[PDB]
Amino acid sequence: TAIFSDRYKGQRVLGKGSFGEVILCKDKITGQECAVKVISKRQVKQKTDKESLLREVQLLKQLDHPNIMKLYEFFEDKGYFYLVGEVYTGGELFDEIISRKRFSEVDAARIIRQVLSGITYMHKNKIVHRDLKPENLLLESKSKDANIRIIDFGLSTHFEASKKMKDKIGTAYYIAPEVLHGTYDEKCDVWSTGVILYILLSGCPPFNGANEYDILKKVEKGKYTFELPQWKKVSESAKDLIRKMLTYVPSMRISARDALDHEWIQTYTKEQISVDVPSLDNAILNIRQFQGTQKLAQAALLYMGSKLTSQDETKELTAIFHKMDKNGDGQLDRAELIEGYKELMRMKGQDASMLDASAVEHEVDQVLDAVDFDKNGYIEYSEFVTVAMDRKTLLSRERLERAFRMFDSDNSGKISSTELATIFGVSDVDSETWKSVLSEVDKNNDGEVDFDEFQQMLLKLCGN
Ligand SMILES: CC(C)(O)Cn1nc(-c2ccc3cc(OC4CC4)ccc3c2)c2c(N)ncnc21
Repeated sequence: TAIFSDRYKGQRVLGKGSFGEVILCKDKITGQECAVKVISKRQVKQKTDKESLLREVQLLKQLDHPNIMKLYEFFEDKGYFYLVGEVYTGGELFDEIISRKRFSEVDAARIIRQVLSGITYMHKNKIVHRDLKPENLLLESKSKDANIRIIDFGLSTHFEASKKMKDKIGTAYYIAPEVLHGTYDEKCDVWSTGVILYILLSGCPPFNGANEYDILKKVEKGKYTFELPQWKKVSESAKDLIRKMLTYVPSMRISARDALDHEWIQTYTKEQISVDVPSLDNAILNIRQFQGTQKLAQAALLYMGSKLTSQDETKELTAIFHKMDKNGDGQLDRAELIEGYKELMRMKGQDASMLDASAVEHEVDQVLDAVDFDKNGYIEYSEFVTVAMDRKTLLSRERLERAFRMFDSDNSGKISSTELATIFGVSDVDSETWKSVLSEVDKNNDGEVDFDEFQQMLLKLCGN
């Protein structure tokens, strides 16, 4: 058996995805950079057996298509699976799209043709995505012309998805109805793609609602409409493909492969025949609203999660250090700080960035250097822990402020309670619950909160 960390060193965290963290890693010999998805066996249950997982992995490694993330290597130890793939630096598609000021059916067809091309290839090889959504569409690089790379093709079959809301934000919009009821095949990926297309041309989800369950209720009925004013600007051809992708009964839904031949794809992907190319201004602005909303809700939930973790870890670390403190003087040396922090990781295991003893030593060293000025031998375990725990908080609180600022597009400094409803509905915090909380933060408020007030609301919503 091969050991992951004998071959790769963790450089930095790329983000948090379905089933676990993705870490930028580097081969310790060749220097090749890779994006490693680390799946915690304790947080993510397997659906299949080891036989079946290894076969899929072995197949996946052999597949090559320009629109599918390349898998290079697969590792397993006691506590995790490590999926090693190519790293892409262009970010999520929609985050790129909202940075444009011009966006047309030609742009959308370029995009969707890639997606369908990737899907078609994977379906030929009898791999289904099932959880296809905009997060799973990355851009190869930061270029304008960058190819799309679909991530996470095949994992859904072998791993059971988190039931935590922080992990399933914006899943409901894209799931095919047959997935909800249990009998599904590869046509579910066409539906998901159709939802994404609808969004690209209108900037609104076709199936929408105030909370996760209302969205699902709409999905399951399967009814949607084109009566939004911004569809008047959209080709009939595009709407036709949409209807075919959003066909309820899977045996009647267009295949990925056939979707590629559809008139709309054939017409709007000719690099030069731009016969009518208006820019879909309303759509792009709806998408920017949509995206900012999703990202703020996500950030709020991870903020609350981080605050709950730091309660847990602070107490556990203190108890570990306390017991290591044989003097009772409240001081410890470096090796002991490292040992307890490893003992913490021994227990916690939510920290894929600490892939070996070498990662731990350096985090501890970041903190001991950060202890401002240094006396060597006898260190006040109390303050360490304060600062060691106070990293992650602000790191996930920075993102909160960033996301608040990004959502507040008119730079008003505040969020209206209408907007709060939308954000909390998306985050699935019950309506009565968040208003009670508001009322306690600012007893005088007039239907809007600034960043600090919003933050105070979140703290109350995670039991502080
Ligand atoms: C927010 C994040 C962390 O998920 C962003 N992210 N996530 C990934 C990513 C996402 C899923 C992966 C899955 C893997 O297993 C293969 C797909 C089946 C291997 C690497 C994977 C890498 C990523 C990447 N390759 N390059 C740049 N950013 C990436």
